[PDB]
Amino acid sequence: RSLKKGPFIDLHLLKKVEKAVESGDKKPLRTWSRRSTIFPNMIGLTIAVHNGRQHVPVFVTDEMVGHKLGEFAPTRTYR
Amino acid sequence: AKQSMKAREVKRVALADKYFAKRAELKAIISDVNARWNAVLKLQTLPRDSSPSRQRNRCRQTGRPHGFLRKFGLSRIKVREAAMRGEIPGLKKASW
Amino acid sequence: RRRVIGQRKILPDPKFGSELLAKFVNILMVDGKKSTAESIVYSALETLAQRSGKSELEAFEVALENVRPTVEVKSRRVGGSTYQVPVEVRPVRRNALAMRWIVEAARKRGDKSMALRLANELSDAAENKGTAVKKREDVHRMAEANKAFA
Amino acid sequence: ARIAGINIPDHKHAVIALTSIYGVGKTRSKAILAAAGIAEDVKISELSEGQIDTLRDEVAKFVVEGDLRREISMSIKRLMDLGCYRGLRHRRGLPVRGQRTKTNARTRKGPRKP
Amino acid sequence: RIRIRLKAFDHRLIDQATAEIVETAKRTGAQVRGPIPLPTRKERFTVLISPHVNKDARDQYEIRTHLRLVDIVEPTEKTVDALMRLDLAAGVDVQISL
Amino acid sequence: NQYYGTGRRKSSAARVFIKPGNGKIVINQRSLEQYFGRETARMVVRQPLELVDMVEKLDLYITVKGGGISGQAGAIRHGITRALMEYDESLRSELRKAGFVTRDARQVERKKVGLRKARRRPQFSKR
RNA sequence: GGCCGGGAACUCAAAGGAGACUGCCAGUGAUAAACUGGAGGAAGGUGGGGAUGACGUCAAGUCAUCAUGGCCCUUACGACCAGGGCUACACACGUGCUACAAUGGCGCAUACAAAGAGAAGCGACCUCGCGAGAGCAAGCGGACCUCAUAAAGUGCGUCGUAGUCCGGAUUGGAGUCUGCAACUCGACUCCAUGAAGUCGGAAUCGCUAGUAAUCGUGGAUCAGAAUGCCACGGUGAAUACGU
RNA sequence: UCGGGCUCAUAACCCGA
RNA sequence: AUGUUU
Ligand SMILES: [Mg+2]
Ligand SMILES: [Mg+2]
Ligand SMILES: [Mg+2]
Ligand SMILES: [Mg+2]
Ligand SMILES: [Mg+2]
Ligand SMILES: [Mg+2]
Ligand SMILES: [Mg+2]
Ligand SMILES: [Mg+2]
Ligand SMILES: [Mg+2]
Ligand SMILES: [Mg+2]
Repeated sequence: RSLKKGPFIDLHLLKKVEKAVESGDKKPLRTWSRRSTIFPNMIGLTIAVHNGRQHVPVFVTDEMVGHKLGEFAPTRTYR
Repeated sequence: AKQSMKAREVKRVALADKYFAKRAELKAIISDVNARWNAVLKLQTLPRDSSPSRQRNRCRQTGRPHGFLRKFGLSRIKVREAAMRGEIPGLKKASW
Repeated sequence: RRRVIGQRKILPDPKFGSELLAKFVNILMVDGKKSTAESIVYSALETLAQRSGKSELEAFEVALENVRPTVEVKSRRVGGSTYQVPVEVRPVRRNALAMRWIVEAARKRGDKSMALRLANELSDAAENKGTAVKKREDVHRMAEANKAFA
Repeated sequence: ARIAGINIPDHKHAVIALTSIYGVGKTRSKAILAAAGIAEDVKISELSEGQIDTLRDEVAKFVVEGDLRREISMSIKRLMDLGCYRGLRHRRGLPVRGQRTKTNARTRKGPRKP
Repeated sequence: RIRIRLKAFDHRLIDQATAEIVETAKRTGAQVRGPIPLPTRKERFTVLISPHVNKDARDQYEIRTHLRLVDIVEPTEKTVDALMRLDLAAGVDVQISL
Repeated sequence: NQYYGTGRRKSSAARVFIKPGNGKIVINQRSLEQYFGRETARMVVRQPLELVDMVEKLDLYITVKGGGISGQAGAIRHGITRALMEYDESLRSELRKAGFVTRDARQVERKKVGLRKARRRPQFSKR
């Protein structure tokens, strides 16, 4: 999130997301970069953020921007 | 230490003597307000296992990634141990 | 333990001249800010002036006389039991005991400034009242009530 | 009338008193005072009507007391409706801003039950 | 003029050093500011001895780096190399620039 | 004549300028009270003069360098004393008697590696 | 304007020394040692602080610094990469930091130290920014410049013993930067919020003097995250019969 | 009963709930 | 009081 002027992102995904967005849709996109700022273009895309074991398919609304896939994805355990 | 690790680190060093040795700024100037695109900043996938902040020290003599001394290069054990003999010019045990 | 010492005196009164008085400024002094101690132990008498009148010099010691004890007890274990054998304190620590207990209550006044929180007790002695003067005779209680000892 | 809305803390220095206004600190307090020529100090006794009613015109320009606390109470809710860490941690009564959860935590989760 | 900042981990490379350094160019006499003592940059270095725990031990050291000024004023070309060329020194360090 | 007074103690180092006559002091482009004055009993500068007078007798204009407050002025004390020998190298036996000629040997204490402050050490409950 | 020349007087710097040794005086004391006072001296009776840790004990600690007897793994207990974790929590303990406040808080102006730091470094100056800081760019490899603008303290405005003009946790929104990269897990700033807490049970620790106590300063490690460690000075006590 | 302290450690003892 | 644990 905190990225002053020009947030950070991992090209690895950019060349996978929109790369598959143009042609309708298909199977969930296995992400991995929890340190990447959610893109307002990957809207409700069928993906999945890695949690250190598997990936959790989550979507962002018109209220999540500076956040990263990490936020909407647990990486620990308790209770 | 551990030769297997020592070497693994050696790689993290040479890479700087290459990519960071100069091309580090070849994109830097295009990173800070110097208009200014984003393409370079976007296709920024050159410095991976390479980073001017991922190189550890480890006692030069041995290889302990802790208790390092810039003025020297070894760790507390070796340094002290060596200084005792005299492999360091002007390094008598301090005592104000 | 096996050695003996004398005493650790220092620079007396800034002008009124009074070695022991320094203690009242030191004993009260905290955080090693003697620079401020002189601001309280001195300004104090400057307030008791109208309060009492006669030389603030005497004013102090005057009421101070009704605060300094003259007999205390020291725990001494014997055959399992630890008696509270009494003992008449010499002047040296006597005057001291007072100052300690004196400055203490003064800082327990719980009002506003210490300048006043100090004068109050400085005069409360003569007129009799306060926590400071309390201890004075309060100590006498334990005293003699144990005369069966010393 | 109540300086800006409910509760009229009077008989106290301008600023220090204005601080009683739920939504203004030692900064936003003095800043607006100068915009009215009001003396950041002195009791409100020496003040006058024009030294209070006008302070509202500008105080309203900013969301305070009322909607403010509601705004924040909602912020907390907005930060939960989503299965995101920050938003989730904001529910189990545990802290959500880099803090150990093994020692010293009797603030976000109140006192312990020994 | 030419300066000569000295710096060594002992007087050995200074005592009988700076001296000759002065009576070298001026085989008979010359200006030259002359030798001087100056302060002493000291870098205390402390380290833990016993391995594993026992951080309460430690052993401190200090590399005493001495220095001298000197500096020649009159660059008598007849004595210039009479000091430069005669640059022996058992491994010291004396700067020279203006 | 242009006398001299070490007056260098407790990390401080003054220069007692004992001039002929004029008991006026002007340390660091300012007078006694026009500096450290009104902060401590620094008036102890005349303390030494309290054995043979001053004013028209001699001058006590000084100027200290380095050290702490009570140190600077305090240094002058131990200095002025010895700084009066040029007026009577035999009157010195009238200053030490009141703590003067003797330099304040008391200074800070080197912090020892292992103690909170070269004397005090952390507590040990589970000891 | 130590700003010019100039002067080498002064502090200072720092290599070589001078010095303290029951050495001298008296008493005591076996007219022994030694002790107790004295003089002289900056310094007295191992001057103060360092470093230095006997033969050994706890089969005390460290195969994880490293070395090494044996033993063990050998498409692996070897090796490389990405993400996660060591930064969990329903609790408990140790060492710490900050307050609970007027010997105080905040606004003004102001008074003074010591020791260290530094070319992928310290970075002045001036511009813009509330601000972190960003831009420009000199100087110093350094008793030459930058770090460096000590803090307590001092004199005024004030506030009046209120949980406040105290205290600062917490949290929300907005930002800066160090970095591929700061959700997981970074330091700082801006505004808003303002915690518990009013001096702490049984119990328990430290400290004999420039000590305790308090107030600041620098270093190391180090891209960027010190309430820690190491070191420096400012100021600056009480008390000590006695075992 | 539990949580803390006391001891080298238990119990006991002390504190708190 | 005990410790192979009042
Ligand atoms: Mg190996
Ligand atoms: Mg690193
Ligand atoms: Mg100190
Ligand atoms: Mg010895
Ligand atoms: Mg092995
Ligand atoms: Mg850990
Ligand atoms: Mg640094
Ligand atoms: Mg640091
Ligand atoms: Mg039994
Ligand atoms: Mg049994």
